[PDB]
Amino acid sequence: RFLKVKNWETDVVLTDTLHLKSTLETGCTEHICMGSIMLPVRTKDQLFPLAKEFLDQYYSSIKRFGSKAHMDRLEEVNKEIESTSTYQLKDTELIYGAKHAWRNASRCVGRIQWSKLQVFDARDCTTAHGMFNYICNHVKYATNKGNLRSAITIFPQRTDGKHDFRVWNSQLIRYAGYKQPDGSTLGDPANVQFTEICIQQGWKAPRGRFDVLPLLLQANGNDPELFQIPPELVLEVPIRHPKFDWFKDLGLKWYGLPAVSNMLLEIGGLEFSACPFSGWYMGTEIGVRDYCDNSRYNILEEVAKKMDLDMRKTSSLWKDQALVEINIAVLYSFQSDKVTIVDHHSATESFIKHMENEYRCRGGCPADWVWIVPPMSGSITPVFHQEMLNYRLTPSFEYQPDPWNTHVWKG
Amino acid sequence: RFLKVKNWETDVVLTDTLHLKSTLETGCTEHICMGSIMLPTKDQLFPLAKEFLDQYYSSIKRFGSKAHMDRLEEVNKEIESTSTYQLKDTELIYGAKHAWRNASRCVGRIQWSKLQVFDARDCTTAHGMFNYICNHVKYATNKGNLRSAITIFPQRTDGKHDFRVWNSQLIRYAGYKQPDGSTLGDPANVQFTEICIQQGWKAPRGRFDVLPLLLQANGNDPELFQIPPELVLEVPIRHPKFDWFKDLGLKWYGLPAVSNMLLEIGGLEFSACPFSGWYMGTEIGVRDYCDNSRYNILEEVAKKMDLDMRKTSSLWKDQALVEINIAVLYSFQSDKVTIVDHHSATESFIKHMENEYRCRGGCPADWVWIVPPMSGSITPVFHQEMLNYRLTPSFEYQPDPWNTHVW
Ligand code: HEM
Ligand code: HEM
Ligand SMILES: Cc1cc(N)nc(CCc2cncc(N3CCN(C)CC3)c2)c1
Ligand SMILES: Cc1cc(N)nc(CCc2cncc(N3CCN(C)CC3)c2)c1
Ligand SMILES: C[C@H](O)[C@H](O)[C@H]1CNc2nc(N)[nH]c(=O)c2N1
Ligand SMILES: C[C@H](O)[C@H](O)[C@H]1CNc2nc(N)[nH]c(=O)c2N1
Ligand SMILES: [Zn+2]
Repeated sequence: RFLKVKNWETDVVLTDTLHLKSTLETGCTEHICMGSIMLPVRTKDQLFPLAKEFLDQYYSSIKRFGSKAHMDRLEEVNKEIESTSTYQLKDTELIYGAKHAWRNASRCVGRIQWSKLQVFDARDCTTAHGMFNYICNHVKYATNKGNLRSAITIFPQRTDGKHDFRVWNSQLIRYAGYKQPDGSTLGDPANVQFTEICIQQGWKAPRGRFDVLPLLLQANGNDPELFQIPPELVLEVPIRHPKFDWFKDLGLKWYGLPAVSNMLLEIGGLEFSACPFSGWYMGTEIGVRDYCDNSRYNILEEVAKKMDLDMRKTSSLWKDQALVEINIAVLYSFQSDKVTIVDHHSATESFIKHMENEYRCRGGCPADWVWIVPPMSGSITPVFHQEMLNYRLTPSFEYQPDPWNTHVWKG
Repeated sequence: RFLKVKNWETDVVLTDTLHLKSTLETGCTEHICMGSIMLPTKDQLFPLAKEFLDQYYSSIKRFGSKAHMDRLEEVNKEIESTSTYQLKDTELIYGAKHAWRNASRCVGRIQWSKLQVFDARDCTTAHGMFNYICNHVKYATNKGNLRSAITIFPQRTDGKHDFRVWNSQLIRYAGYKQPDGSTLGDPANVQFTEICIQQGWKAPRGRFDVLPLLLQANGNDPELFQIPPELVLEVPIRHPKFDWFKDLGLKWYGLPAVSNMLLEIGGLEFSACPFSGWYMGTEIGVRDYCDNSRYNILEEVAKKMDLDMRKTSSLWKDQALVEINIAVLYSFQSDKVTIVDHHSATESFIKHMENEYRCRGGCPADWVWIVPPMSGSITPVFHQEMLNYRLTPSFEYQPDPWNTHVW
């Protein structure tokens, strides 16, 4: 079966065959499309074909398909599964696996970089203290004094689902949010609930607008423990504007390291429930979403005031005007401080080239248009005009429930 | 099977039950989502009729009435005898309004019940069509105070006698290929323009030549008509702050009028059914003016603003984009021609959604089309989960007639 995608700007037509290797569900049916929907303990039974599927892909990739090495490995994994109900990946397989989960991540526009991923094997970790040490090392390596390097740290896989390793933070670095008794919010409104948890767990909150949250780390299904990332490891960028001298006085700054820590990495049927990964920011994540969402720092008004735009009617587009300036400032600031960042034009242009390369060499590139198109200026970027097919390949990154909702407290 | 949609900005959750009346297909499967893809007898006919007549009679609190049963009976008889049937005026109007109501890619559906329906089913010739279309244009335009309208020509019979408006929209600008290798006018309309010339149009070869109508009646060959220039309201584009903006020589037409779609009501197909409302500014200022494959004016404007165009990261493109969209809105407002900005329009649609969930149990919506082409996430629709499904009556895409026409 063949599927075609068309770019409506260039009339370039691509043919997808890769989707034939798709696995899990989309959430859609012939009767309904759930394209804009944000969200959607394993037996040996289901486990061996998943292991075998993965190992076949791995051995194909190194051009050793059907080799004695391939066959021995299947044999080895098979026995280990029937003996122990699970199996351990070789280091090479883990690395291949982690890289491919990123390659497969249909919501990630940064995938041109997928083969350059530093994989830190933390499968020997046994305690929250050990997790903390690993994560510190990841932060320091990835930050690299502003010259950011993509990395992922992989903690031990799930066993019976009662000994899960989890990073409770949604991201390694985020700012605290505090609800005031008057209903106003200080800091990042999105993080109010998680901040309360941290506080309950013993965190002494400074209660400012940009307090870096402590790590809340769970090893082996035990109660999570709090750790503060050494401040000297947390790289931050004061936000200023190249033309507007008043922008610095807004008091804005942001952290340089975007690092997702709440997702589950599936490789060959195995589940890695703690697998924090990091790259570098695309400007709009901070400038559009973090700063300008009504549910976040929500600075559009203050900025527009300082620009003295006509704010009495939306049709003056004062919001769009301020939005652009804020995004210029974020890009300006990061560049001036020599902290790796990419603008939405560069990143989408590079994604289109990555995508075409993937079609040519791989027969497809699953992509979620809803997430790929940037949250400002969508149609002046090339991805807007690009038809995409969304499907799910493994290895993959999956959502998982938030740990505070499922954890059995030991006390 | 009962589905929830969440707004991630407001945490409001809505429960959709209306999707369980979905009929047509999405293109999606359990293995693959095609959400970003632009394009897709007597026995077949009566259940479709019944489905529609049932929803019609339900809408007027008369479900299971004798008038309901009698109508159903009459239609069944008429299909058995004639192989088709004719809609009552009331049914035609209900159907057209609901086709709009069901248009999942339309952000402007809060206006759906306020639609003027012109019944043009008595039309027999292309001259008749031209007259009806002029009248539509004049009514809809209303000296700048736009009113939504649809004109509905005779329904398909054996498919050999289709009425078609060959133009994709009632009002558009010609496109010509230059010996300079470049393109003059609207690049998207080169092919259609050549067909007009081929069919005898004397082209002015300007940058904003309003295309003639190419009208096909009763499956006959399409004929050419020029819309009376005085009925085509256009708006010169200026900026409230940049005096030089007027010098780009830009204008656009006030009436957005889609003319290439198929209206399906109760199994009947109306292949010629031009409809119109009023513009959302981004349509002109983002897509028409700034698409690289359209008028593509970003660089020209940017230079006039003297932005640093050396590096993408100065966001000069985004800056020019905003000003271009400011000028469009300002120009229409100044000339008192109805227009709506994307903030206002998307805010309206969120209200409409909540109404539809509250009173109908859902609202089919295509997020990919509903979210505006600029400033997506500072509009409320960005943060609104939407379920996309196909309800009938419906507007459907159909094959361009030049690939179909047996000349
Ligand atoms: C190196 C430069 C990278 C760039 C510029 C980039 C860009 C982005 C952006 C803008 C998003 C959307 C984020 C949001 O809206 O919340 C995203 C999502 C995502 N990225 Fe990438 N990324 C990079 C690296 C990585 C790496 C190293 C991985 C994994 C190894 C990764 C995996 C993912 C996944 C799984 C998502 C979707 C997560 C979700 O649903 O919340 N990315 N990326
Ligand atoms: C009155 C104010 C209206 C507004 C502000 C509005 C807004 C829009 C916009 C922005 C689009 C996307 C068009 C594009 O990007 O090319 C659209 C599409 C659409 N609209 Fe509405 N519209 C209005 C009236 C109407 C009316 C009166 C009808 C039908 C009677 C209608 C039915 C549709 C349909 C079927 C589409 C999809 C067209 C396509 O697929 O190309 N709209 N509308
Ligand atoms: C690997 C990676 C690269 C990149 N460019 N962005 C990301 C997302 C980073 C990120 C950091 N902090 C917070 C978030 N949140 C913002 C709020 N959003 C709702 C969820 C994601 C996301 C990850
Ligand atoms: C009823 C209606 C209301 C509205 N605001 N917009 C529309 C779209 C109208 C429209 C006018 N001219 C041209 C187009 N084209 C632009 C190019 N695009 C690829 C197809 C649609 C669309 C229709
Ligand atoms: C409801 C909708 O899916 C939601 O707002 C999505 C839209 N696209 C997105 N795209 C990115 N990159 N990140 C997001 O959080 C979202 N949110
Ligand atoms: C490939 C993609 O579907 C295409 O560029 C779409 C995206 N969203 C759109 N949305 C609207 N309203 N109109 C359009 O023409 C498009 N084009
Ligand atoms: Zn879908």
